[PDB]
Amino acid sequence: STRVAIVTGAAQGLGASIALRLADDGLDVAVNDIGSKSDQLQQIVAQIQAKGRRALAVPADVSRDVDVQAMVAKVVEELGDLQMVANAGIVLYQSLADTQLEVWDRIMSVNLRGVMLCYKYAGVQMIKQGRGGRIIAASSAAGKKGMINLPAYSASKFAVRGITQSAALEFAPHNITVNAYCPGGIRNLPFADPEVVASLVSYLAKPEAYFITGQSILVDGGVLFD
Repeated sequence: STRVAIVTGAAQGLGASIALRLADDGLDVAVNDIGSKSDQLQQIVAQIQAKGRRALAVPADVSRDVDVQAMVAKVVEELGDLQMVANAGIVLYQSLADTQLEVWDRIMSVNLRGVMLCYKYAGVQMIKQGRGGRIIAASSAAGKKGMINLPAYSASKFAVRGITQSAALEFAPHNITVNAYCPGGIRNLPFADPEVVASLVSYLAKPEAYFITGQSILVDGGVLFD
């Protein structure tokens, strides 16, 4: 009766810290990233198995409908889905004056479309199981206050909040919460280790966090307030 998590963009940084914290929390974990970080994904898998948990690498492009559907199906087959962390994202700096559609669409394809497809296939699987669930996406400080030279990035992280609130309403009758984290300075502003984001995701993923839904929470050391 062990709960199962998927973490996307989990080869390093925030995603790896979230995956290893959920494993420490007692969850079995499937880690996703792009194919080229397959070796790093295997390292994360071995560290989760060293904690006595079950683990699976699921390389996939989260911007592709078929990839995300197959990724959730492979996790259901292998691990037996209670938490989805839609963490994959890219940051590119490019002014609006200098905006190239291929940068604009690439940011939207991973940061927003990827989140939507993870929200949809996790939700559909959790509705099927009838035991509720936890859906959590990476927003950003840039999703609460737009940033100079990050128009595409800012647009994509505001959009994550919009679909989080819409999804939280749609999935509430099935006892699935949908929340987002908005990190600030993660390694003169405050800065912190990625553990502080893993700590927040860990809390939102818990059974006792069932009454928090549609929320986007700032973990930035008090730079923005909501």
